[PDB]
Amino acid sequence: DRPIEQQLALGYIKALTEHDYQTLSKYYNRDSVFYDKTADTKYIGTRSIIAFLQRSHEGVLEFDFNIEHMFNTGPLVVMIGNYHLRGPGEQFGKPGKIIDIAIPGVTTLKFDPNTQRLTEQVDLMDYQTMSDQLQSQ
Amino acid sequence: DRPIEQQLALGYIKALTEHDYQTLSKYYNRDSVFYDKTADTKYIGTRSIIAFLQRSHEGVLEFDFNIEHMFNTGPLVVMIGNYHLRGPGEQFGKPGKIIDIAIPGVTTLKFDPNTQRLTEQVDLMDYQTMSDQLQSQ
Repeated sequence: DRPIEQQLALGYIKALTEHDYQTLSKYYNRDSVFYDKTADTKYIGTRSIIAFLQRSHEGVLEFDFNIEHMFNTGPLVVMIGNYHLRGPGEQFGKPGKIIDIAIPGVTTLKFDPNTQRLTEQVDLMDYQTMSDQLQSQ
Repeated sequence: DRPIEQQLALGYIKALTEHDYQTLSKYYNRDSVFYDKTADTKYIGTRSIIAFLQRSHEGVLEFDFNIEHMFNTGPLVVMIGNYHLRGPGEQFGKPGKIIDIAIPGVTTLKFDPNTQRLTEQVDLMDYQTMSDQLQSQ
């Protein structure tokens, strides 16, 4: 019973968190922007975004976006929750360990309503909470 | 023991929600931006923003932002929560009545580290939930 724009957003998040790049790539064109505003990083276009997710998530054991609430205005979809990640810790400063983190965050997705491709994803992530958790591991 | 940027964010939200325009105007200058991304509305500068808030909140009986979680990376503060408003319903399509709503929203505030003034506020408000609440009013 969720609006179509919300079903689009869940499909996108399912592919991302399942590390399914064949499905995920269907949502991207050359002009898609993946922007983490909190980290001031941007990845642009199918090839660069996919390549970044491959490097980031290689070997990850668990990755989910636990959604507390979502809503939309037209093709802008807003999702509030937390990301949990479990995996080898090299890339988080913790070699030889499996890290486990639960990061509060807000993600927006804006789709082009005529192509159903992503125009912009914006992440706002609570990196201090991540740092605090990693210091104890 | 919150960082200074989160303290600024709380002072600003305190002034905004109390309708204390003298206190609130201390955060603004010629270039400050208020953007409601979910409403496609933008107001720039002290004069325009205060004029907009004064119009908007005229005769409002109760107003608050019940913050569930807040975090920041440097000058950018993210606040997740719920906006409660009780007041005249003309702007909300309920003329001659008092409406009472509780709206999930995410607000970001970016402050200038040199001056402590607001550079940009961005709102993401769940307007469909508002509309569903107004059905019974």
